[PDB]
Amino acid sequence: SQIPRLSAINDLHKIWPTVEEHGAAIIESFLSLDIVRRLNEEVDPFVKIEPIPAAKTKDHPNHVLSTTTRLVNVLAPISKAYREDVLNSKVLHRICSDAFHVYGDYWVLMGAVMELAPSNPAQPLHRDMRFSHPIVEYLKPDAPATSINFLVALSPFTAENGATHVILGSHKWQNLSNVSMDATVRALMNPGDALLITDSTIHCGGAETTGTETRRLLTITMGISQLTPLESNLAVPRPVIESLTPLAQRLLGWASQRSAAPRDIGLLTIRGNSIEKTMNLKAEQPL
Ligand SMILES: CN1C(=O)c2ccccc2NC(=O)/C1=C/c1ccccc1
Ligand SMILES: O=C(O)CCC(=O)C(=O)O
Ligand SMILES: [Fe+3]
Repeated sequence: SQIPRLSAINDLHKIWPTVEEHGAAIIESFLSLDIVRRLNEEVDPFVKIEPIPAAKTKDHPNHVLSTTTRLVNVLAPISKAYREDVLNSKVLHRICSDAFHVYGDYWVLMGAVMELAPSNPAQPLHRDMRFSHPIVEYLKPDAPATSINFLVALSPFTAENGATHVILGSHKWQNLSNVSMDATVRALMNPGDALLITDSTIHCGGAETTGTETRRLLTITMGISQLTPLESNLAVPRPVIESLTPLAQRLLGWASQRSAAPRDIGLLTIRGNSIEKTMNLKAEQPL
């Protein structure tokens, strides 16, 4: 039983329902090849200078990722394609508003480029959010997903070069005795395709077996605005923030947020007014 594949254009309304049911779906042509190209060029040098996840020079080292993984987050200051095209993706927003309507506004918990070196080993099978948001494990098993992860291929995903594994239906598993690589299927994808999973979908990066290919992806974890992002945009220069759309500003934590409660009193407000209203934050101003 393989991962369902859907078109970004023609099957839009079916995407969230497909993930909510099966725990994963592949969105064909999520990002155009041109956006993929520009993102790659813009992040290239930052990927090259990134040290190992647990570098001794970091004061929040990542001890979980392999030493042959490079992860670069806080992409807005680095990439125009990211902060303009990706952050305003119509497809992304429709899926997120489908997924998160019961809770309220959503934002970016982390947008990162990950590059895996040749012969990168497979990751252990896992659920996301367990090294940053312990609170998630205390949710009732049937609580609607509070975050989802778009894993966008920035280069080809093949079985040979370590394409992600997923276990279909595992977002609903409580008993984990059946977890094994034997239960997985692969996310074979062209650049610009995206694998969409929830925070409960059991998955792992695959083993790079060619010894020569360098696989790269854009992981966009989208989550309800009630949960704190893994990454901060507080240090992004104001001129960059004010070049964004109001929607993109909100996604980066440069706006107040709303819950879905009928008489919502809001998140990140200031004496009854919004961040953007208080700071007189401009939008859509070219650099
Ligand atoms: C540690 N880890 C991340 O760093 C990570 C990376 C990219 C996107 C999301 C993300 N959130 C995690 O929970 C995560 C899981 C994980 C577990 C086991 C093995 C390797 C990763
Ligand atoms: O390498 C992959 O394809 C998946 C990466 C992943 O799941 C993670 O780092 O959390
Ligand atoms: Fe993961």
